[PDB]
Amino acid sequence: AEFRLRPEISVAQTDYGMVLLDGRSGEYWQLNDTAALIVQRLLDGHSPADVAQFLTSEYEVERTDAERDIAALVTSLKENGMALP
Amino acid sequence: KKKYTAPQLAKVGEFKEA
Ligand SMILES: [Zn+2]
Ligand SMILES: [Zn+2]
Ligand SMILES: [Zn+2]
Ligand SMILES: [Zn+2]
Ligand SMILES: [Zn+2]
Ligand SMILES: [Zn+2]
Repeated sequence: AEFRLRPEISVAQTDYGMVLLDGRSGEYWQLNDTAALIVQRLLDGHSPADVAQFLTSEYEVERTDAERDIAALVTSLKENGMALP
Repeated sequence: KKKYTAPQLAKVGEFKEA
C-alpha cells in the first residue's frame, strides 16, 4: 500500500513547479500544483484515501472525483516509470 | 475553497549525452 518512487528518480522544486527526473532514461517530467501536492502527500506515507480527504477539504472537488484523479495520477506515474508498481 | 485543477503530468524533455 506504500507509494514509492523508483530508485533512479530525483525531484526538484523549480519556478515552473515540481519536476521528476529519471536518472537512467533521462526523461524528466513536470507536475502541476495538484499533482505535486498529491505526490508529496503520498511520499509522506499518507494513503490515497487521506489525500482524497485533503483535496475535498481544500479544493472545489467532489470526493469521488478526487479519488479517481489520484488513482489516475498514480497509474500514470507507474506507467511512465516514476513510481514502483 | 481553492479552485481545483485536475492533476497533470507533462514530459519536459529527455536528457542525453552532448
Ligand atoms: Zn527509470
Ligand atoms: Zn508532506
Ligand atoms: Zn493516514
Ligand atoms: Zn490550504
Ligand atoms: Zn466530476
Ligand atoms: Zn464527478
